[PDB]
Amino acid sequence: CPLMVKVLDAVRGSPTINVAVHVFRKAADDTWEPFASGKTSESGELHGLTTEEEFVEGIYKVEIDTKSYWKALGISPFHEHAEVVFTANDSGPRRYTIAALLSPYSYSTTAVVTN
Amino acid sequence: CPLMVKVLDAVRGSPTINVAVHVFRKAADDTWEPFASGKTSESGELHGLTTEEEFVEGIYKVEIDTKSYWKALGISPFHEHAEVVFTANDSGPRRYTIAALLSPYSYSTTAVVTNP
Amino acid sequence: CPLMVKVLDAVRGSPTINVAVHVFRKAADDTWEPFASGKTSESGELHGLTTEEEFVEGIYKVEIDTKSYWKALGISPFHEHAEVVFTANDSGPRRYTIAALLSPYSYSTTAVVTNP
Amino acid sequence: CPLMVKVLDAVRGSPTINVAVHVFRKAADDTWEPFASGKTSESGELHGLTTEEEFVEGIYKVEIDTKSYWKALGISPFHEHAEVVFTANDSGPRRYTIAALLSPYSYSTTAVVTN
Repeated sequence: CPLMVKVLDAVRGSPTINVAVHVFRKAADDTWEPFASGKTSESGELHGLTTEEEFVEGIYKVEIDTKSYWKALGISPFHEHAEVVFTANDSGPRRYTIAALLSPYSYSTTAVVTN
Repeated sequence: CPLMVKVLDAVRGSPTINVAVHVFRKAADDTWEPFASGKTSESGELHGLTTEEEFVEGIYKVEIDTKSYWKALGISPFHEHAEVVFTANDSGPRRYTIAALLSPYSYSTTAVVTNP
Repeated sequence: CPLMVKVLDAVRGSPTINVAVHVFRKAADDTWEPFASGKTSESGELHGLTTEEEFVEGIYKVEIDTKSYWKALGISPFHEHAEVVFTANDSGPRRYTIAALLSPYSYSTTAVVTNP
Repeated sequence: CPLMVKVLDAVRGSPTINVAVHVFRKAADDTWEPFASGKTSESGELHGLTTEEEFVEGIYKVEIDTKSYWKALGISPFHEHAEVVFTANDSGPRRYTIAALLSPYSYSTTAVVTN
């Protein structure tokens, strides 16, 4: 499992359940080609997006549908979505965890990168 | 002054000087069209991007060039940039401050919105 | 003005008005002795806590009353307060801004330090 | 396991290894009585601090020795430590995870509270 996403709710103090996540890779013509997708579990985590064989060097984008989450809770949000863009595997393969912390008018995202 | 951007360095505890910022608006055909650009000053702030007349209701994108900032200091960071996307002025005119706080493997962003 | 405090609400995207702030210094016998206090203004800022003369080298503590802010809006938050502890002026006089960003189950804090 | 602590490094993109953590409970005379302590693992996590029987209602403090961590890495820090103070179990027992994200001049702390 070379890529995993984990999401938390700063208002309720809970994992974010059933939020949509889309992944893209950048093409030779500089457009974004769809690659993988899913929804977060009851623990706020999304596993099984790609394999070591498929996840080659390149530029990748992760898009989290934050607006649909806050609408479902009846709270008014600021952003359309939350986005992370990064270069992968420049020094060999690694395992990547993308962590996001969510509030209606503010978010943070951190990468935890291992061996 | 209806749109302002402010950037800080969380390693040194200081404002971030000469950082590039580009702004786009969503067109009727779903394309991103160039709206404004500039660089941060000594206080880490960028003023005078637009006017109340020009800044109509729509979806806007603010892209901050965080990779060039880190590379100039000898560091290879995680992110390519920091990007913020939002609907503006849908309940009438407002003033917007977009703030960003930077680390090599993390960033946070916050919006302060006031009624002029 | 060598010490300033600024507070924001991350649910509403707005400055936080009338929030209580207390400051203490560590005494030679290891006790905390009261140094200054005040409340935030309409812009969420608190100015004029001390002077360059009075603000000597030492360990300082800033306590922000976040529980009362949330309770006044009908909310029962996680934290009792937000507290920041730091050594000041150990390489000569500097200006300090202490910023805090508030959610019911989370807070972040940042220091901006400049050479006057 | 009613209480666990997890810590991350925003400069290196890694868990924080071997950082000291102390826990206190507030006494009738308003002083802080020492309760439990330990160090974070290779995954940045600290388990086994207390039990359901011992962890009764009250006000608790968690202190993380952030200054010693940054000194060991040769980077100059702002804060003496990072502190979280909270009331526990007011509506019955819960499981509490205290998560902290660390930079030299800035930190955040979030609570994840379950059933």
